[PDB]
Amino acid sequence: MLDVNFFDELRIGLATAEDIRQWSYGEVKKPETINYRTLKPEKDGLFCEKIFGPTRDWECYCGKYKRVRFKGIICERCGVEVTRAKVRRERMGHIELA
Amino acid sequence: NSVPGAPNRVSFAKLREPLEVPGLLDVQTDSFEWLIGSPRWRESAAERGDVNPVGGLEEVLYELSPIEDFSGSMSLSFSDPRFDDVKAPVDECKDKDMTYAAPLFVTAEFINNNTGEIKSQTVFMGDFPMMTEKGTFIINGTERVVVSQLVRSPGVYFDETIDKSTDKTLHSVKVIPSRGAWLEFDVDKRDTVGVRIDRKRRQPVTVLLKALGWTSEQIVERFGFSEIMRSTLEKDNTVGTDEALLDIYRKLRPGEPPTKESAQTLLENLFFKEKRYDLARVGRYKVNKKLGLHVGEPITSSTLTEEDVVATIEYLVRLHEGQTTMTVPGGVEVPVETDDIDHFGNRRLRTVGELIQNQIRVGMSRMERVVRERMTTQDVEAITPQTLINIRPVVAAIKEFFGTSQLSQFMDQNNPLSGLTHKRRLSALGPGGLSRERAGLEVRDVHPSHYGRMCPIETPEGPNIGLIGSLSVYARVNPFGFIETPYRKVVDGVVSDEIVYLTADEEDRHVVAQANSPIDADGRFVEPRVLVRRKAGEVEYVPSSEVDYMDVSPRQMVSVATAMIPFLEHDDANRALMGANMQRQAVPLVRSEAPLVGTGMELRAAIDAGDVVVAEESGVIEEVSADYITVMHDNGTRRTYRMRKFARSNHGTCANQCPIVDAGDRVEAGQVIADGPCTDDGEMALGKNLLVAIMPWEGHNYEDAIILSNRLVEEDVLTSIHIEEHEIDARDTKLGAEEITRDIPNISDEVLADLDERGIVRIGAEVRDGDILVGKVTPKGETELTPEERLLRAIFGEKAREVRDTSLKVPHGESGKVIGIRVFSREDEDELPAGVNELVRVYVAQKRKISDGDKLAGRHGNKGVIGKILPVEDMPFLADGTPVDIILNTHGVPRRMNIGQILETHLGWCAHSGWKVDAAKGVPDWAARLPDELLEAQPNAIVSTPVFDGAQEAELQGLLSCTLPNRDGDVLVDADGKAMLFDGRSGEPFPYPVTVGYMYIMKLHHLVDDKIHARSTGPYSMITQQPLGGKAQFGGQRFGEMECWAMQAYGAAYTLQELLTIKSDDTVGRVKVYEAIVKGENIPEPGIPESFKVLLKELQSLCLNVEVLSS
Amino acid sequence: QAITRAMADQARTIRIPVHMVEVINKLGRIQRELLQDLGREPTPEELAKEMDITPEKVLEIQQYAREPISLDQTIGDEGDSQLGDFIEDSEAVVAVDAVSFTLLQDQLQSVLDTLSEREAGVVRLRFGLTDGQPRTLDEIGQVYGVTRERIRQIESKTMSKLRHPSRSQVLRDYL
Amino acid sequence: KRLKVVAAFQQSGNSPMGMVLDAVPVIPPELRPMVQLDGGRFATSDLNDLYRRVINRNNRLKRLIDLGAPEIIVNNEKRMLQESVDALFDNGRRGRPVTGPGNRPLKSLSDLLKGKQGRFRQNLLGKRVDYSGRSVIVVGPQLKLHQCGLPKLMALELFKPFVMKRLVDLNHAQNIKSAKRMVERQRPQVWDVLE
Ligand SMILES: [Zn+2]
Repeated sequence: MLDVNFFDELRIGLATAEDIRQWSYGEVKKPETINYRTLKPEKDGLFCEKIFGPTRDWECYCGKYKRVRFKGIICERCGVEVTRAKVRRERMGHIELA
Repeated sequence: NSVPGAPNRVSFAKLREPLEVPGLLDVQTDSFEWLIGSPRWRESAAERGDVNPVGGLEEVLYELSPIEDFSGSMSLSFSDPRFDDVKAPVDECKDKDMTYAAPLFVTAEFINNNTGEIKSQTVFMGDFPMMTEKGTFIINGTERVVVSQLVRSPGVYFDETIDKSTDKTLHSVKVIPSRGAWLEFDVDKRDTVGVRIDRKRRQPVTVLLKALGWTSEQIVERFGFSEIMRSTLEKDNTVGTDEALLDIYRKLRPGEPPTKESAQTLLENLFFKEKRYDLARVGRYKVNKKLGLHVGEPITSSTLTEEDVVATIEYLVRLHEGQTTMTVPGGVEVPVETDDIDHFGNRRLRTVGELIQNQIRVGMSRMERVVRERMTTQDVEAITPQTLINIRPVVAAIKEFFGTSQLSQFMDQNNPLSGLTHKRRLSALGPGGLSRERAGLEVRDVHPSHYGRMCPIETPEGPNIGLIGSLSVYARVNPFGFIETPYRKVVDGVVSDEIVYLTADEEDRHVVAQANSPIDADGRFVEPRVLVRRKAGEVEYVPSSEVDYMDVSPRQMVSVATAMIPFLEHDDANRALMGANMQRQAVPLVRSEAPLVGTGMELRAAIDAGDVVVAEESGVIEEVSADYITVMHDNGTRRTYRMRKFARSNHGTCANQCPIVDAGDRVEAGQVIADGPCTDDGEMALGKNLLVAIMPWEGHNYEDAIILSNRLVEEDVLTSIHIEEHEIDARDTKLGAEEITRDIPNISDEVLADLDERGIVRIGAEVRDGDILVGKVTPKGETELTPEERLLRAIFGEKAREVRDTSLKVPHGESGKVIGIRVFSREDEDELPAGVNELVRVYVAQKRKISDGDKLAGRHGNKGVIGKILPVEDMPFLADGTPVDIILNTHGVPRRMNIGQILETHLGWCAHSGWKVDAAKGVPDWAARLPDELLEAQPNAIVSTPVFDGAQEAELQGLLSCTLPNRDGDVLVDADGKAMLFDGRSGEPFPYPVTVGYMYIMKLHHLVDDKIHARSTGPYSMITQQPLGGKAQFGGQRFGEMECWAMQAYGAAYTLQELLTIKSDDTVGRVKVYEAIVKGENIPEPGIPESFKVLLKELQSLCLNVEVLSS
Repeated sequence: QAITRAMADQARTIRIPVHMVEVINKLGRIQRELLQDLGREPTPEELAKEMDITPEKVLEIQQYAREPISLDQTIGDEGDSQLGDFIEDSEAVVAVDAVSFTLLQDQLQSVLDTLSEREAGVVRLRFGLTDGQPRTLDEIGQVYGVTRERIRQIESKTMSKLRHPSRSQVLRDYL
Repeated sequence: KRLKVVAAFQQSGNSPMGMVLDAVPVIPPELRPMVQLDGGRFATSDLNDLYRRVINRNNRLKRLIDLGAPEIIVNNEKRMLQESVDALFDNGRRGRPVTGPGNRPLKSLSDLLKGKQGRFRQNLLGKRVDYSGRSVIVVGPQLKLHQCGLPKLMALELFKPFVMKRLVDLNHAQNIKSAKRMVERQRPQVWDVLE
């Protein structure tokens, strides 16, 4: 699971709702993608940085922390975990159906 | 001849052509004339169907009007479609990128049936694009050409099928009308019939004929001989018209309870109402001809009628009985047979008129919907046609048609022939057509009806083979959409000059003769048996007295691109096909020498291609210059033809125009004034006349390779001027504005020498790959300024340089001088797109010489890349000492079956060296049929050869016998064509003579400069980290799974893993490998591909719990 | 009201507030109503005159109303590839500038080690090389037991020795 | 045929509850990019549209349930939710495919894993590779069997880091950046080290 090219088997099976909410880093609940003016993603939208990580490397939403020295700390304001920027390719969302 | 400035082209043709070739652009001009309804077309129909002279726009407007409300007391109508002058002439709309178009005006009549008032408002319909004299539209500056389409004409189509179980024959029908619901009548596997309505597999004819107000007595009276339908009507199992109506309602509109009247009105609104089922004006006449319903009545009521249905039933049921002729009660008798779907009597041709008509019809349908919505929401007498009209959908529809549609495509213009052949081309793909995947093997085949209508040779070799073709040279489009060809009619063995035009279906009921028949000038063929084309396309012998038609001329079955191939009849069909296709993609050289051996079609093709200046009105020339010509007409006034010099074609070739007249000559109306890109003296010239030896030379001309002498490079015989354009726009941005300025950060000065203070390259300055072109500087905004950057500026005092230099640079692998700069901007009060405020476009041209890898070919199918260009010393030379220019292999011509070009080579040598036939003791036996004035030919004399009536073997052999020398006494070639030639490498003479002679070669637009590409580390795609593909982007070759098979079969595992992970995908692997190779360190272990992780996340998103387990 | 509100804030891939989707709709209606009466496309300055607002705002709203396109629509006349195949990933590492940055870091380390150790440390923590944060003078004093004026003086010594052409030429090339 | 799936659900320790679905995952945003093209135009992978439809239907169903509506409207909303998840997982499998602008079927998750254009046989099995080129071929009759000709420009572009190192070592260029500048300008010294 560490992705070091040391694999013994690959397994596929049905995914229950408990696994689906386990993978997700948050619950997307707004059909909002990009602010038409600010050109930034929104909160709890399809592109939310809190759920899927920060777009720019090592910055939160309002730019409280713009420095490398902040690693692994989730800001108290928007909850954007200040880290590397390709987590947007890794983290995941989920929708709770009515 | 019959052309005022025609060069003297002697011809080997035996018989004469009764009619000249029509203007080969007549299928584009005439259709647009019908669309507009110009006075030329108005008088054209005056003697060709004046029973109802109506244009396409007039037809659409008349069909649309009148439109009313639900009450019927208030309505609107349209009439009088009047055009207007074009906004700007062609060249300026080609300059500033505006569509060549004119305003459209129509009159609207507002009627109010409640009380009655009139409102005749001349509403501005919109901006209709127009068609130029060349038959090409201009959209946003670009030159686009629409092509005609081949589709199944709506009508009735009976067909036969074998069940393959008991070998019972079955007959089916498909009345396929445009914009309607299908009906499929057939005989089922068992005895009864199937009447499938809109894809519902129930309910034999019993319920249908009953639903038409009939009962059992009518169906039993009409059908007492057809035991099949008797059994069917016995198996009715339903009694009652309302019962049949509700049974139909089951399988026509389920999900809603039926009522007594709903089904009766539903049937009429489904089939007999011209809003949901309207077979076009073509379809109604096709049905009438197929069934003999109406034979002398005007065309009206396009909707399908009930007698049509009953006639379809009778025809089908009689066909199942094996009957020959059906006589419908109340109509003429019609023979009963299955209908072929590929016969050109059932495949129509939607020209530009029909396509634009359909788009206008969609626009007017939206117009009717919106006006119907609006006419009720507003109170009466407060409503006006202008507020009833919102012209937006019409212009939206025309813009939708002209752009982003695959049936109106970018003009393929790199020589006059390509432009000529792009129009007058028949396509089959697109809306209403069949895709290549949807295309079967049967459609791609050549139908016997293709003769004279569509050329059977000209078709692309790719996947689209047979799907798209080219129009014939004599072909005509009927005012009805069907294709049609001329043919002379012979009576009792007397050939008439009267030319009558026949369609594909009219040919079957007649017998056409051979094109080149032994005519005695009295109309009587010397032998009774003559090659004729029968009804079903069969060729057979038949006595003369019963034939009734003949071909107007040879080369009637062939197009204009294939009519330019000399000795066509001596070539295989495949090689002729490829030769005709490579004729389309020759390049315009800088001299364009006319070919020695050719066909009379070259002159006409060059003349009517539209790119050679032709004096419209006769008169003396006032003055001549490179830029322009002033010609004084006889009636006092003068006219100035403004020559077009060094214009970039759509494929980046040259389009110079050199005048060929003097300051004091007289020119007649129709004479060629100036030559285009690939024309000499107004006739087509796509190549050069090169001396050819056909020996295989030391393996440098191996496997279709071709070797050339350095004379071609030094004398600029094969060199092409190539022009490219580079757009670049400065646009508004939240960061501010991007400036076209020289304030370019961190640049040297030797590269700033050739820029003006305005910020762009000086005109006439040389650039190359990587040089800057325009200085455009964008506000960089902000980023992480590296601390190392701060120490860097602290060491030298360099400014922060707050802006990003995304200037325009010459892309990889090209160079040359700059030709022109065009700049537009908002403060120039121009019509720039909203958002951009500067836009500059630079033209860079280079004189591309001929080098290795460039493709050269003849017009006989032989092709090949330049194997080498070896110096003039190492060339086999004749006893006179003239080195050969081009050497081709001898192992390709006999296997590939293209011996025609050897005959062309010999005829070219005869035409170059000159000849004379000794008419001392009478004419020789071979020259008896040879025409006069062909017994003597000066050196470098041009000849001609019609494709199917040309120089025979005996005539060519006799010409080769007497081939008088030019200056010295030296008959270089012997009677059999071969000649001695001295080796230039070793020096001794070659043991055996080889054939030599002048061949017409052409340079193709597949040059190696635009074909070489390589990359080390370019950009990558977004979703997967694989590098992109193409030449515009930095590219990277696709290593597909088929090559993975080869690498796995080799047993090479490390190479495969390298090619997959680090060379393509693994990002950290990529950067680490690059660092290691630069640092001279060992390449590290490959990692895990990123695309696999992308796949894993994608599969997880599909609710599939996929986890990889270490142990 | 419900339909209009929903179409306003729900029918767009890039959601737009109703307060200015209103002015997009009004701009469109007035421009297409004036186009037929005047016969030509209405220049945005005249549209602004009908707006009683500055034209620049009119161009801004015109470029705001433009909707996004699809990455997967076939782009060619013939169907062979999608649009997304032709878009370069800007965020990807160049793989050439990375090695350049590493070698620049090596050159900086060599240059600093050539200088005196106190000066090297002073500038290193002044521009935050070894750590994530550059520091003010008083931090340098607290870590070296000197006054802030002395740190200003040693910084003066640093960039004075750093202007030496021996380092200036060897580092200026790296651009 | 029934036992073929019943035994699989029995012997394997997975509950068949996963057949029905009440919590739908959302792919990472970078796998469904929204990128601004040169010109202000924006591009999306059609997945944002399907996800937006799912979100809209779910939110409206939540509003209907909380507000209290007649069961017909609630049933219609639940059907729309089912069809929206249907379109998201596999567009066009049931009924007419969900269509966007230009009248083309939208690319669902399933369509991204099917056929030639799917990920499996287009990006996984065979990939576009670096350090590669392509050009026209010409007969080389003077070459040896183990040899092959190569254009000078293509060889330079291929072996860029190799000649970069081999020339920065021979002191032709002081640093790597100077080596890159020489290579792109094609200085005469480049050809010798290239050979
Ligand atoms: Zn934040």
